[PDB]
Amino acid sequence: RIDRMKTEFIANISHELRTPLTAIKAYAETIYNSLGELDLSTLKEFLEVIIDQSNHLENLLNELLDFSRLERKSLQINREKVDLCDLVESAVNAIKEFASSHNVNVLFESNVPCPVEAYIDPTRIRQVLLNLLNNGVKYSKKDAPDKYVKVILDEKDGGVLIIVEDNGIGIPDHAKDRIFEQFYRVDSSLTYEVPGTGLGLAITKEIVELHGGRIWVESEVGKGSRFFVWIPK
Amino acid sequence: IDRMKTEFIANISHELRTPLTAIKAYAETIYNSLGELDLSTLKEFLEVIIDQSNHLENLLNELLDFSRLERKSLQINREKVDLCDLVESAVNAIKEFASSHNVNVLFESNVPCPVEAYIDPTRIRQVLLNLLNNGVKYSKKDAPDKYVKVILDEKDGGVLIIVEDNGIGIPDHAKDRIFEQFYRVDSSLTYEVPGTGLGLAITKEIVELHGGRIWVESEVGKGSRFFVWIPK
Amino acid sequence: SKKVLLVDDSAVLRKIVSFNLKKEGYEVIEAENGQIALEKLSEFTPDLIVLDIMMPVMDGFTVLKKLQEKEEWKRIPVIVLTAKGGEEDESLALSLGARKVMRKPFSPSQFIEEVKHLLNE
Amino acid sequence: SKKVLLVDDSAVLRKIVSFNLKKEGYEVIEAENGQIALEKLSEFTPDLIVLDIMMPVMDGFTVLKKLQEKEEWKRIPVIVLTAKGGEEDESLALSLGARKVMRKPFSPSQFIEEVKHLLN
Ligand SMILES: Nc1ncnc2c1ncn2[C@@H]1O[C@H](COP(=O)(O)OP(=O)(O)O)[C@@H](O)[C@H]1O
Ligand SMILES: Nc1ncnc2c1ncn2[C@@H]1O[C@H](COP(=O)(O)OP(=O)(O)O)[C@@H](O)[C@H]1O
Ligand SMILES: [Mg+2]
Ligand SMILES: [Mg+2]
Repeated sequence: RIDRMKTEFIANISHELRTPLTAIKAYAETIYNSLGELDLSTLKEFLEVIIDQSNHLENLLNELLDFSRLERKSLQINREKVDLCDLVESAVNAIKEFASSHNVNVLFESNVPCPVEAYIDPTRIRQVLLNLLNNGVKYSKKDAPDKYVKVILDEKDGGVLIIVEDNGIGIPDHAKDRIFEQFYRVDSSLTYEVPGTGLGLAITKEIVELHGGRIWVESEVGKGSRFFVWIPK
Repeated sequence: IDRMKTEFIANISHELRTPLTAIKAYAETIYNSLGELDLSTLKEFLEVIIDQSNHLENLLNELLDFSRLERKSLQINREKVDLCDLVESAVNAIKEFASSHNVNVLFESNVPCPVEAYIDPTRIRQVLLNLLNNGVKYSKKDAPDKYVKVILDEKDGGVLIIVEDNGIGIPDHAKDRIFEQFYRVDSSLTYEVPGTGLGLAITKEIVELHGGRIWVESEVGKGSRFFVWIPK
Repeated sequence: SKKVLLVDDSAVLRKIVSFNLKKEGYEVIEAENGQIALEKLSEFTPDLIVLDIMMPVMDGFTVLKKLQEKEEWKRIPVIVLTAKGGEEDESLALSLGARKVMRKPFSPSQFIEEVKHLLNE
Repeated sequence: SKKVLLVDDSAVLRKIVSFNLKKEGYEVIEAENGQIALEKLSEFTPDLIVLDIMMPVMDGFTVLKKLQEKEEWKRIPVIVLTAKGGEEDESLALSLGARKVMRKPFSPSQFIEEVKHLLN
């Protein structure tokens, strides 16, 4: 977690948050300086940008918050019986937008027939699915003839087996375990204009290990990654 | 230390959420109230959005300046500058933040103006605003008189800026500790005051790049004097 | 006709909550802190209190606690609208008497939906 | 009537920059990356390039450089409108061609003032 990586992380937050502030600032100064020159439906659009770029920020500030709680162990999960099949679906919808913008299609199949029951915190696994799904879009390839993220659902070992498979850049073998460390990001050449905190997977390892579960990854570079989440029944 | 790192991460989120709540609230209200908003109210609710983004941008420029100084990218660019205009300019820009907490901001010069010096005016303006901002942020909760006086002088063939306040003051257990990255004093009267703990760690480091030093003096619950010294 | 006792140290927050509440018809009354908030209850009694947690002088958990002690104040429902997002902070406020807890950043339409839901019954 | 090439990898940024530019009557043509901006330059020579630095495929420093290697691209002004706040980033872009570097977040009114200055 060293002092060097803290410094790179402070920059990364700065960079993550800059982007929507630019939108926010520039959309909002324009509306103010152009009330004469916006038609109604372009007034409403420019505010829809402001509202939507503030959600991105908000999301981003909850990543900082969740992580801080997990550090000090304020976060305790509250388990309840949940249908995982439509939980998954709902999370996939929530990324539909982000996906299309990178021309990433987002799929879902279940090797077990639905609906799959489990004693989980729905809030927290929804968070766990979105981080994996987001990462799936964020770390897509550049060339877009068939880019995807697929969420596969099975039942293994008196438990549930969620898989998130993408087909992007993949991860170098000298890093396949250091992606769950806090602040860790791969410093490749097809990895620097993709912003992130390096906290999203730390959180997700932690939530899955507050549930008594585990996460692992198998990544074949230039081909893609599969991220295995396991929680019991 | 990994201890003060975690609190820092929480403080950034804590300090960036306030302008964001505003942005989100004003932006949804305007979007849901076009028919129920008159013009001077529309322009005002926009002006809030613009204003709270500028608070946000500041707080991101704090994180960025800090990281810059941490990796030693921040080389300063020195020019001949009137420090009397700089300080007027600087307090002018803190008048709104001041009046929101009802702090007055005075400025005297013990020598006559203008006071020339070889400094980066971007970066000393940044030092003045951080010291002024802390003057405003750490003023006493309720009082008839609350203030932040900047004072100019010429000491030791250099310039001596003092930023004096009558706010909450600092315990002696934290007269050495206030300048270190991430450090804040955590009392009942700093609970709900936002900040990263970086502002003075930057100001110390900008000042030290000029070949100068900053020290502090504080009487717990009566006020503080911050001394910046830069050469000629 | 429905008085609502808005209580938050941020003047910005006040403006925009007061705006959404006045859209529905409600009659806002504003307080910079918890002390003041409690101090204005002599004046009148509200149908709703929109309560911050972190304020100076007096805290928001402290306002809630006193709300349960005096018998005229127990029956009036409190919504808490705070930047305190911990689950631990919600449970304290609920156990201190708050009827709902809404986080910040908030949606002005949900907050309103919920402000109605308390008043309508 | 004036013709501006807009080269950022953000739909959002492009759209609001295009909007302020078209407030002044200028005519916008857009590009997702550096590589595409160069492919578009063969269709038309522009009066102005608004150029981002960080984009996938082909970087914005690289475009700036390649505008020095070809003939009718040398004397067409660039304004760099980037998130890269570094003082060392600004120097590089100036010495790699850029006539002006403006930082993000930006003021739409200042940006437009500076666009005008470099067209007039
Ligand atoms: N699906 C994926 N495919 C390839 N690389 C990935 C994937 N998910 C995560 N990574 C790598 O793991 C690193 C850390 O991921 P995460 O902790 O979510 O932080 P962030 O996405 O904010 O960088 C990323 O920088 C990226 O290099
Ligand atoms: N003028 C002042 N009066 C009293 N205390 C102060 C003053 N200025 C700074 N401090 C103390 O020094 C700490 C660090 O200051 P700074 O680095 O600017 O960070 P912050 O963003 O927390 O203000 C503050 O948290 C506060 O406790
Ligand atoms: Mg508050
Ligand atoms: Mg970009």
